[PDB]
Amino acid sequence: VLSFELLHAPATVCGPKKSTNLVKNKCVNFNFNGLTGTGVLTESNKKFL
Amino acid sequence: NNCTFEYVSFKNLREFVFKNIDGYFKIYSKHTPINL
Amino acid sequence: NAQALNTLVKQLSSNFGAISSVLNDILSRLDPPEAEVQIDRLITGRLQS
Repeated sequence: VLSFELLHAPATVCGPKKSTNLVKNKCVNFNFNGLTGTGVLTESNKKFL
Repeated sequence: NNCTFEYVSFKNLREFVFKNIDGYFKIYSKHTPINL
Repeated sequence: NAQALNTLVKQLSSNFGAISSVLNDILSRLDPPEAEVQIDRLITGRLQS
């Protein structure tokens, strides 16, 4: 028997299910983690931390 | 012990900020080599 | 002209009493009925800007 509980502490076990694949260079609609929008997707040089 | 939360992960200067921002507790940090 | 445009563009970041400054958030969080009051605040704010 597995028990599930939810408290005020941040949950360390997390992660959504599989989603549709990626496309690049085309004009597209997109949704990243709920960030809905429209544009062109490419690689970037951006030095994100 | 009435436990409620648990977690597990002189030329050196280490710097930190501890912020109990009412809504949950934040940590920020840095490490740098420095003069004495 | 740069001070005018970099004010006109930056006013897109303002809430005007809506739930968010970004219209896609409203449309992706709310069904059209409850959204229309929020969108009308952004329309009035961006239009007056």
